[PDB]
Amino acid sequence: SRLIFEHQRRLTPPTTRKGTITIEPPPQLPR
Amino acid sequence: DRRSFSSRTPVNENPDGVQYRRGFVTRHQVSGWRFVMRRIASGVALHDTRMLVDPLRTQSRAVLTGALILVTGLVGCFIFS
Repeated sequence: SRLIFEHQRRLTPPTTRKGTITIEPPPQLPR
Repeated sequence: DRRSFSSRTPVNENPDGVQYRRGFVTRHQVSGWRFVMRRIASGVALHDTRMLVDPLRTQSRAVLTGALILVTGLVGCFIFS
């Protein structure tokens, strides 16, 4: 009946750099 | 103090990171060009380029001042009539 299947290596899915980007604050209006 | 924001510039790593083709000389570039050509032109007449005192530009601005005072007196006596 049912043919057989093997256990390969799963294709590496595209990565996801889970970085934590840090924005720099703005200026303060000298006046 | 006033918390200034020093000019910064990172990368792009995407599609809109190489599309601009805009040629426009900024003030800094024209200043830099003036300075470079006045440090070369003072390296083949003075034979030292420490650039502490430049007399060549002094000469040229002197003749320019002559020209400007010329035109000033010209019109200031053109108003005389």
